[PDB]
Amino acid sequence: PSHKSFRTKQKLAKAARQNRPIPQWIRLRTGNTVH
Amino acid sequence: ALKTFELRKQSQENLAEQLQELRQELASLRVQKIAGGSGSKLSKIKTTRKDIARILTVINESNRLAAREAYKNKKYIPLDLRQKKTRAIRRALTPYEQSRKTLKQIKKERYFPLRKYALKA
Amino acid sequence: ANPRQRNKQRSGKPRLTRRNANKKAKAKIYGNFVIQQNWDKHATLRQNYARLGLLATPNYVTGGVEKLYPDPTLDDVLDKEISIAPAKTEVVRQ
Amino acid sequence: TKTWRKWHVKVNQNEKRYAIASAVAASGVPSLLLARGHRIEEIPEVPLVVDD
Amino acid sequence: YVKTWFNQPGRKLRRRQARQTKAAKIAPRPVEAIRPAVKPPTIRYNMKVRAGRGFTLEELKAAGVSRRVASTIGIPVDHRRRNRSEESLQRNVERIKVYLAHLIVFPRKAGQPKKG
Amino acid sequence: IKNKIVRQQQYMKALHQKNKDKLERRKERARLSENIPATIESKRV
Amino acid sequence: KSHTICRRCGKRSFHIQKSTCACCGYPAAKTRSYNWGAKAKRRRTTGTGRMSYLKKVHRSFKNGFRSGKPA
Amino acid sequence: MKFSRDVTSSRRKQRKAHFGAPSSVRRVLMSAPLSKELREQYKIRSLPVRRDDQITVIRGSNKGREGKITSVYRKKFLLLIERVTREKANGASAPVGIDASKVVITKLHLDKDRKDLIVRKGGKV
RNA sequence: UUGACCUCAAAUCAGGUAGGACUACGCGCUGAACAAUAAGCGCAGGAAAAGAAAAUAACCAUGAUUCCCUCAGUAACGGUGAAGCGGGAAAAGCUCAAAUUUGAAAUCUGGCAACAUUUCUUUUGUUGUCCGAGUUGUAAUUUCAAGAAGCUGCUUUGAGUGUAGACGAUCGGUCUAAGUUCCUUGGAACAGGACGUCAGAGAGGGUGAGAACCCCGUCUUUGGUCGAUUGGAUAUGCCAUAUAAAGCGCUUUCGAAGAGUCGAGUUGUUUGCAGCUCUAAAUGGGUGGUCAUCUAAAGCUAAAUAUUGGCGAGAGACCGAUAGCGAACAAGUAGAGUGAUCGAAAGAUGAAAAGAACUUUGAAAAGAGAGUUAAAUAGUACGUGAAAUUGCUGAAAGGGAAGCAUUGGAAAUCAG
RNA sequence: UUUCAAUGGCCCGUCUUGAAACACGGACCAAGGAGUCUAGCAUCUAUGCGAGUGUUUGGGUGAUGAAAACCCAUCCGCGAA
RNA sequence: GUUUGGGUAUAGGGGCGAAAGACUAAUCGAACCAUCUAGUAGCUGGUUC
RNA sequence: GCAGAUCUUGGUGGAAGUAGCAUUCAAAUGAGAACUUUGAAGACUGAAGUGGGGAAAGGUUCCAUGUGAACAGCAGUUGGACAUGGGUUAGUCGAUCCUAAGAGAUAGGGAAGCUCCGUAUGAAAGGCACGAUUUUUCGUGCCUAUCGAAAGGG
RNA sequence: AAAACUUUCAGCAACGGAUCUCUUGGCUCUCGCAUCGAUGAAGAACGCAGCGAAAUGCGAUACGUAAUGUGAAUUGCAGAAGAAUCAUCGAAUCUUUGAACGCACUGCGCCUUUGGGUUCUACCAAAGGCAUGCCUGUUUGAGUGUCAUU
Ligand SMILES: [Zn+2]
Repeated sequence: PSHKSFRTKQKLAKAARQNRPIPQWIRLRTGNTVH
Repeated sequence: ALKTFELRKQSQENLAEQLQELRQELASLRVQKIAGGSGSKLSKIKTTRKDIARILTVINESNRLAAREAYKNKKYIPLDLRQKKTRAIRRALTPYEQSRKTLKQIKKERYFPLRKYALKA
Repeated sequence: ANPRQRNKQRSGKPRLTRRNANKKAKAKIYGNFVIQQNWDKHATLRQNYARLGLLATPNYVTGGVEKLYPDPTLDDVLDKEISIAPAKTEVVRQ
Repeated sequence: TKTWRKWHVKVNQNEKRYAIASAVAASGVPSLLLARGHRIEEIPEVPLVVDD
Repeated sequence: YVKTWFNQPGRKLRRRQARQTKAAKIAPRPVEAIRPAVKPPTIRYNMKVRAGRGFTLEELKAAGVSRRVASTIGIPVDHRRRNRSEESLQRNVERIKVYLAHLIVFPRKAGQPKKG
Repeated sequence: IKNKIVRQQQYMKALHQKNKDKLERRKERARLSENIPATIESKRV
Repeated sequence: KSHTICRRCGKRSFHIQKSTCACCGYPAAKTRSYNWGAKAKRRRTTGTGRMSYLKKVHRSFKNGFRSGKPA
Repeated sequence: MKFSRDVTSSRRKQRKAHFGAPSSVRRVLMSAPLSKELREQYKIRSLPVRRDDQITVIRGSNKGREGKITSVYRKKFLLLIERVTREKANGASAPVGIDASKVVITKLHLDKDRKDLIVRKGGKV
């Protein structure tokens, strides 16, 4: 909805930003994983 | 950067003006990062952050040593200045009162303590 | 395999390793100085007591003892006074 | 599998002493040492006894 | 429920080290206290002699040891046992007397105030 | 990446990123005298 | 929606009408737990989070919880 | 044979400890022998490798090469020695890492700490 | 009027303290269907609980508790199922109530003040002073094993505070023998051969292939050295409120001992315990067999014992990626369900990324030459690469099944 | 080895019945997958000892792995009426 | 040709009995979850050179 | 030690390329145009919209740029896809405040207990003024929870 | 009766992921030790790196600060030069929550002190406080509770 608590805005933003491509240089430092 | 020993060789208001100066410098460097900066400036950000931490550390320890000096030899001192081992250890009987004995038991160990001896084969 | 053990397996903080266990290490002698100076740390306490001239126990022993070599009427006694006991070894004499 | 499987075996102390006596006597037989796999082809004597 | 015994050799060693730890502390005196000689209570075992708990008050008095100093020099006291025959008395009185003859008691440092 | 599915996924993203950028420069560019395929014969001692 | 986010455990198991979490029993002082729920216990027990303070205590024990500064 | 209950002979534990070692521990792990001349001069058989040390590769395809250590790559247990490189396809040079045990230190980068370390290990300077 | 006291309130009063979590082991409570079980509820500790006989026994007696073995599948009870004795492990004992200090509340919290002390400016006290608590009873003294009070003449004695050195314990840094000589194979020697060296070290691991001698280690070490913090003794200094306090031994003097508890009746649970009604005694009461034994209705207590958890350590005739934990890897993760809950699949390029520059074709993905490598029959759709199955080429067969067996022929191919 | 010729050759397991046939299982391959451990009793065989027999509750002891091996005080089990 | 949104309260089997009360239930009719449980098999299917 | 357990897990077949799933013209862009874009023509909903808004609900799904891996019972130059950035501004609009039916802590009382009943209940249930200051120790007088409405009140 | 098609055999290539070897994992046994929380735990949420999504670490001092040890790194790139994504660890920091504590669950209060401003009886900010039960003491009370007071 619209009348959303501010914690929800942080909660929604973090959940969405988890779906983000893992950087190329990240792989170059041995190993980094998903999920 | 900032060395901790020469930081500790200064006064509190001098440490405050240094902290204010460093916070300004950090703010300018983060402005440079959004406007497009060089690796030197981006590397200077971390050093400034650690330098702020060192100044804050020195200020806080000087403040707390003053509190420890003020409360030295007082029956009651602030909770953050008291020991923090565990909750259970703080509730335990002290070695003094854990060793308190009745006069009856004091007389027994005074007159009939465990003796030193040996048995010949 | 526990959640609390998987917690520090995936952690970067090192395990609080302590190195204290060395079996066969017998407790060192404090207490008597004369006994300490004549105690050989390898031997057992029964071997040490017998070598020093002392009795480890004043009662019977509850088992076979080691054999390393081929070994070669109230009133009268209630009133008698046992004439001390000889000191076999030097440590007992000391 | 259970940990209370029988791991240790009882042997009469007399049979153990029998087998140890038989093992020592076999050690004094040069032909059994060779079949065992020992390179004792130049040993001066069996049983081999050295000074103290 | 099945009770296993894989800690049997471990329990054996741990008890040996406890004797060693005890001897490490009380170094010259024996690791065990002296026990009395008692006769088991039944018609099947009364011909034997086994170790009792402690020496009776009558046994200690005949042996000259006060009940207060007995515990100090390692002589246990059994306030519950009594001597119904003089054979039990003589058996354990001489046990105490032999123990005393083989005993070396080390002196103690005492407090001595300057005045009377 | 010790996780085989993740290291594969990052490689495929890396491969697509590399191939896309290689032809980003290739189309921008579009030399023959200088850039010539080096062979074993050309590398013979 | 019959459940919302619980303030204590952060899971979407807080029943709006009963005003009670089906997971941890919030707002009861004690946490909901059951011995028939062995897998449920291991999902939220000690070690599933940070244990920031317990790691400090375990690390401080060896030296006897000493305080002060080195010489 | 090892007789201490404080040391483990387990392969699983030894390989975990080796590849889980922090940099301060890998610093000891990355040790090289001292040359014959340095050995009779300092009375020390081996030392940890340190940057700018002068070494000679003893084993491998680069057996015989010499140069200074331009980097000790502790996180991979590798020594990058100057001029010991590999030519990639595009013409760039990728330095070839050598295990610290496969080189020999011909000249040391002496400091006050290294001299203190040398005399500490029953040595002379 | 004034003031004592009792009872009961209030304060963001001074200072404390409780909760929740973990929960393997431990103690209570509750408790089924098919077991002093599971589930539920309460409360602990490093152990818990139990514990110094209202105990056994019937003996020549034993002597707190706990635990192990035995008793013993015995007695009993009608399949259930002990205990005493015996053998061992460990051992340690005790404190109150009931007494007039009565020639002296001798007792204690707190405030304030100094002074010390410290795992510690964080801890812990001491001394003084003041207000309170307390006579509706705080100390000393006594606990039945006794004991008090007198008497006696022997034997006794610190709840101090330093220093020194020794002996232990804990923590942290530090110290450590010998090939990388020769030849062969290989991308690499750690392989084979030769000549040697060390070993109180020939465990294990690492390093480009099986390394005692290259490296970390290992042995020495059942120790050196450096600190740090402690423990119980020893020697010694100072202090010591002893006009004191004890043990033993004597008696022409005394000796208190726990109640809605025991018990009886009756109703539940399994003699013990709970409810209910009734309700004691003083050589009394309990328990066993006139006798023996014990002394309830108050309290504490180390060790031997337990320990799927916690902090660590060492192992294994264990499993080897469909196994072993659900999870060797992003594993209680992704994902599913309104929810309680449910819950996977997924390890291996190479010694090194040297991960394929460059040219060409294509819009691109890719292809082809090329290149790296010991190897691309190692190209990340990456070790090895089975079968099912599929395409291709070769050979042959085929009129409504096919497989198979036997005997030979032909073709191909082997010993030869 | 493939193929041809002549000759022979009913689909395997399971279940039911005197017996079949039914009926049930079977698309194919790989990997996994079912008389195990333990307590008691009994028989037989072997081994040790023998009117005796049984070390491993426990103790002793074990420097080289010490959970091993080695030693055995008092009991107790069974037997000998 | 009076419905409804949001918020809400809450009694909930059966016969017996004039009622009251009981006599067993219930959490109503049930559902789902997890444990007990590896409940109860004279049976079915399979059981490896 | 497997051929079978309507066996377990994974892989793969025949069935089978089978069952099946109101626009037209020119132009532009593009490697590529039955499906994109523009213009023309022809049609469809016809104010009860295929219209324009909000609540609840979703959570970035809005916009711009790029790409055409996976989606697309077809495809795309394409999607609510992927990637990169941007975007929500209030003294007056809502919430915030009030109360509703009800819930609910407190007082008390049950209950072996997790907890239950109880909401002005036999609760000491909290205020205001006065005064040359009153034996510089305060007298006199008066009156007597919270939650629950983004649709109610303001 | 040639081809196609079907089948068989062999070769090659696919498909698949068995086998073999391995293994920072699991499982089992034994041994040592005893340490959560109102001085805010376990758990939850949100944040923090020059370039970071998970995991790890940490908490606005935010992949760490102090101190001590070691002695020259980190490493994917850039950049920097008592270094360190090092070790130890006795000093600190430690957001919002949670037994969770002013009251509620976007918020709404009260008390004390201090400060700011281009505006000072206004507004704003900061810091420190305000849960419940119980104990000891303190202070202030109440009672037609028990009394005393020539
Ligand atoms: Zn919750």
